Amino acid sequence: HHMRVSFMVAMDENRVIGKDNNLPWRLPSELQYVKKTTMGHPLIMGRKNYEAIGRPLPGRRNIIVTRNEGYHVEGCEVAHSVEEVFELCKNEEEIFIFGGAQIYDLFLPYVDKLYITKIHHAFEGDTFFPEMDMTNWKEVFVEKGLTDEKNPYTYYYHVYEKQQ
Ligand SMILES: NC(=O)c1ccc[n+]([C@@H]2O[C@H](COP(=O)([O-])OP(=O)(O)OC[C@H]3O[C@@H](n4cnc5c(N)ncnc54)[C@H](OP(=O)(O)O)[C@@H]3O)[C@@H](O)[C@H]2O)c1
Ligand SMILES: CCc1nc(N)nc(N)c1C#CCc1cc(-c2ccncc2)ccc1OC
Repeated sequence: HHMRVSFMVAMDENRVIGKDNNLPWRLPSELQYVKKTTMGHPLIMGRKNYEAIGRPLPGRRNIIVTRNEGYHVEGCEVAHSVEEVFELCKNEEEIFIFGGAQIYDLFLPYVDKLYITKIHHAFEGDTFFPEMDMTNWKEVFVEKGLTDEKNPYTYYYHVYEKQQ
């Protein structure tokens, strides 16, 4: 495979990413960072994640991953395996694995770059971001997120790159 495989994820201090098929927090500023970074690049989404989003995201190829061979959504592409995704994206520069947990597990052996926002709070949750061995990964970007009236937690943007 030729395209760069980037994970895009926000998690808490215990790796929680979801509660009851939704996001446990509201951070409009973190969401804006996500738009800025992913704009014009394909988003790879697990079926559940996609249905929780509820609509195609503009200016990006939306690719939904499902085992269901009769699944169709207007304005979205459908893939049924890692390889089908790699076929659909064979000419792309960078794709974003956009969640949730099952889809992160799926593409974990292949990930080249990690865009991870870390939120400094312990949420109640049921869905978790998988453990990663960071040997041969270097942090290439870190920045404190905007904490204000509308964004009520402390969080940092991190970006890691796999080496070689
Ligand atoms: N905080 C964040 O950064 C973030 C990001 C994304 C999602 N989330 C949250 O995480 C939760 C969703 O994560 P999740 O793991 O429950 O769901 P998910 O990974 O988004 O979707 C699960 C679905 O993916 C499909 N799938 C899984 N493995 C597959 C495979 N090997 N081949 C083909 N299709 C496969 C299946 O679809 P079918 O049933 O249709 O066969 C499965 O039902 C939600 O709460 C969401 O809001 C958080
Ligand atoms: C915004 C947290 C988030 N942060 C990071 N760093 N990565 C992620 N993968 C997600 C996520 C997610 C899942 C998710 C995304 C959007 C969304 C809407 C419009 N443009 C972009 C995204 C809406 C609802 C939603 O859950 C119902």
